[PDB]
Amino acid sequence: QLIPNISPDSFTVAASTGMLSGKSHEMLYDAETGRKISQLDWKIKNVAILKGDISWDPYSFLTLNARGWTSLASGSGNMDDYDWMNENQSEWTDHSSHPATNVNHANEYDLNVKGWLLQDENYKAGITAGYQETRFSWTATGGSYSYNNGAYTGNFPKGVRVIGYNQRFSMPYIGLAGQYRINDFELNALFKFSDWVRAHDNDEHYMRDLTFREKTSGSRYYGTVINAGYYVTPNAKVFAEFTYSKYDESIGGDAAGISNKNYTVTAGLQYRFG
Repeated sequence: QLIPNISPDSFTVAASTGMLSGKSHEMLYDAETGRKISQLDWKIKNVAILKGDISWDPYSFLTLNARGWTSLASGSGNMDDYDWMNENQSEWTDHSSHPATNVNHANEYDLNVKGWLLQDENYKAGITAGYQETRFSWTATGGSYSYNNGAYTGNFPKGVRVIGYNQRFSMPYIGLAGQYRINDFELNALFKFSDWVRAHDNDEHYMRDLTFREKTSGSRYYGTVINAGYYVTPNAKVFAEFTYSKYDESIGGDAAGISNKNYTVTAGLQYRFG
């Protein structure tokens, strides 16, 4: 006991468990006018996740880090599907609702380096660069629909898959990293940024016998990771961690939009091996 034991050339392993929530958008625009034609909102309500982190400090100023998380199994979601079929009307004309939407899986990994530019007894600050990929998959089942401004309504067959959807975001990124420590308490914060996001999606409209594929390049991402922990021993830190990620926006170029926001909240244990 005392303060944390941090030796040269040491490494850490951490695992945490908790929840993922968020919302993705799947967009179709009229490439000619920029007008939005379709928008599907895909919610992630509660998905249980397991998250891991391994870090190695080969030098006092350099950290190498591999981290990731995965859904433990499918989780709960929701999907709402809007179309603006009337160019002479601002409100959408069609809305389908699918409360019975499953989040089949979600995962992420992030490989990065941190270079510490400022270091003292209680504070650390540096820059980070890395590569990250995140994937989400949903299946919307059953549900109801209102078409033509509510003139026509009805239900999809209960439990039958209607639309399958998956997204993938891949990017190199850069960022800033900070740490504050007093006694046995430690706070880490990271801010991440990219203007180089590559996004892909696949959509299966099972009842229409249609499949869509969209891709966009050069979009923006912002993310943060905040971790607050307590060293119960000099080598073992129990912690809670919050992350937030925003990915800004057959189908290409000006017709496509693919976006996501998500957050995670987890708790776990980090151990440092001298």
